[PDB]
Amino acid sequence: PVIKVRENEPFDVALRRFKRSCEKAGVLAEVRRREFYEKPTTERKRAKASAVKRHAKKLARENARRTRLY
Amino acid sequence: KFCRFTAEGVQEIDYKDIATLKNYITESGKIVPSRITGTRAKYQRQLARAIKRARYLSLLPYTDRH
Amino acid sequence: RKQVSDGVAHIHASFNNTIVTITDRQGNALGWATAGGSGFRGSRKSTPFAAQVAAERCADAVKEYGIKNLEVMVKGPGPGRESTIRALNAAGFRITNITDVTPIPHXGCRPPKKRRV
Amino acid sequence: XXAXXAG
Amino acid sequence: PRRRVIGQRKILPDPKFGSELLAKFVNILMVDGKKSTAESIVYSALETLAQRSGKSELEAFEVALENVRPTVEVKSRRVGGSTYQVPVEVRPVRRNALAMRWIVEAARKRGDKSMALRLANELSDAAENKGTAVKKREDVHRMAEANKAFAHY
RNA sequence: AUGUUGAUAU
RNA sequence: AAGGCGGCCCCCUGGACGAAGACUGACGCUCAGGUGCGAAAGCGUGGGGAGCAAACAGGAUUAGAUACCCUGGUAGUCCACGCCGUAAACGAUGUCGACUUGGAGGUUGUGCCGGCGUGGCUUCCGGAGCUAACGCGUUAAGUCGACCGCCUGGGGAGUACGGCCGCAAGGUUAAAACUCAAAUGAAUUGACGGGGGCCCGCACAAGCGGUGGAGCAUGUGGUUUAAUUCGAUGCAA
Ligand SMILES: [K+]
Ligand SMILES: [Mg+2]
Ligand SMILES: [Mg+2]
Ligand SMILES: [Mg+2]
Ligand SMILES: [Mg+2]
Ligand SMILES: [Mg+2]
Ligand SMILES: [Mg+2]
Ligand SMILES: [Mg+2]
Ligand SMILES: [Mg+2]
Ligand SMILES: [Mg+2]
Ligand SMILES: [Mg+2]
Ligand SMILES: [Mg+2]
Ligand SMILES: [Mg+2]
Ligand SMILES: [Mg+2]
Ligand SMILES: [Mg+2]
Ligand SMILES: [Mg+2]
Ligand SMILES: [Mg+2]
Ligand SMILES: [Mg+2]
Repeated sequence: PVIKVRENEPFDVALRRFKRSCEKAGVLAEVRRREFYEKPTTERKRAKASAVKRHAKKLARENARRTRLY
Repeated sequence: KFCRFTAEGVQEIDYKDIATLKNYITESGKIVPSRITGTRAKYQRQLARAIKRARYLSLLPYTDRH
Repeated sequence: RKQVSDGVAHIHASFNNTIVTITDRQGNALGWATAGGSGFRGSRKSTPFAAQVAAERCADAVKEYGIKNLEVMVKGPGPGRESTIRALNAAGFRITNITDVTPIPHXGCRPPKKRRV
Repeated sequence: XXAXXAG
Repeated sequence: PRRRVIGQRKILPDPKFGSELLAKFVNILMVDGKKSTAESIVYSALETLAQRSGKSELEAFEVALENVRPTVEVKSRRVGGSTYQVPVEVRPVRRNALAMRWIVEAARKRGDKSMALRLANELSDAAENKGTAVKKREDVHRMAEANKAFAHY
């Protein structure tokens, strides 16, 4: 992330554009990830679990669209 | 999405073609996911190798801060 | 003492503390202030407010050098990332750049073990 | 303990 | 409460001046349902304050409240053993409520003869920023400013 | 942050 | 093949897959013993040592705290060569072959012209069937064949003794007496959680007035007595 504050730009807008750039690059997430060591087994387990969540969402998401609640 | 390399029918992505490679990196210099660009897996692997070769030759940057 | 028009603010926003150093563009320090120095310890020290005050005190520290425009260099994941920058804008300066300069290894060294709190 | 309970 | 269906009960204005603000002050002073006793103490005290100021009764009372009324206060949130005294804005109704409660509390711990005197003296000290009620207001503002960090959650 | 235990049979 | 393998470049090198034929002609499958490979830790010799970190030290926390947390920190983690030979070394699922409705993907070939086939490997769901059930379901835990390994109540015990292996740590093979009427799997209803979600109640919060101190009334415990009658005795005496 590296914002040039352009000429005729409010600071508040430029600051918001900096926040965007950092959230896009994912700096804070990268820092928090690397704060402590994750064992490879731990890393693999969460990768597996995230995939299973997204899958078990996707299938059961379609189920909610079909059936009426009331 | 959609893959430009399948469309053109390319064989190698080529590390020398910086104009192309610049489309597949972020502002930060990072390689963009195939899920974003819609590149085919086969070409994404070639593209990564190309970018990494270019970064070594200092045709691309490794990061935004050198 | 010697006048510097264009400066660089460095914001070391850690989880525990915020250090604001204002340098020249050659990275020579003109003045600094910390959330810990500015009458906040323990829990309060690691707040955006304590970083706001640190930024204000750092502006006052470099009043003599006559700094007009600042490039900001933000570092680390701390609470006092944005509150520091707002305060430097609120304390006169024209913020020209904002840049994240947080160190990220491209792999690097094994971090400490996870805490079992 | 208490040389052997629940009250 | 949880369900939270609580409006404001109709306070009848005081007979003399027709101030509901002052009717509340009598209520806050009153003990054991002895409202007559409380009204006499207030009206006595306001008379004394009106002489020493020359401002009017309600106007002299307003100056007392103005100085004792808080603006911010702290509320306890416990966070992992330690106690974060979070500063919160006081709402206009609670400002008067606290102002009046502090004045009466302050007056009751004075060592003058009657309550009407103790109350008159405390309202006098309040108007010139001296008594225990304004000290309470200062203390509450001190804690709020001390814990200004924790306001920004 | 921490934060123990619950006699025997029935 | 499994253990495992992740920047980029080159050198040496193993396997897999596909398409067209051509070739050999059952040359196959499995495999006790045997042999090899085999995470991490560990061991030996010599290097290296940023970061991390058993041990260790100090600081906290606590009733204690030989822990969790904090500040440090040595072996080790790295390299070469040798050794060890074990892991929830797991799909807790031996290898090989055949057969038996489907659906949605991923990945990697290929043929015919974005579509239409056809191979390999792979993820998820699910049908028959199977299963104690959970589930498995063409990558079977279905339907069959070949060969191997292994099990025979819980404990005692993967221990003892002996053998073999190992520098050691130990590994491996592997009992008995004795003791019990269980131990166990899956699922069910509850209850419970310092699990999650959503609610409520003077439950907190916001308030007002009390109790706990005093004297007295009164009940109880206790003690005392010839007797201080008997009962109530967490909340709910
Ligand atoms: K004990
Ligand atoms: Mg740490
Ligand atoms: Mg217990
Ligand atoms: Mg064998
Ligand atoms: Mg090792
Ligand atoms: Mg060694
Ligand atoms: Mg050595
Ligand atoms: Mg440590
Ligand atoms: Mg074993
Ligand atoms: Mg097994
Ligand atoms: Mg299935
Ligand atoms: Mg043994
Ligand atoms: Mg032996
Ligand atoms: Mg309460
Ligand atoms: Mg009492
Ligand atoms: Mg009795
Ligand atoms: Mg009886
Ligand atoms: Mg009884």
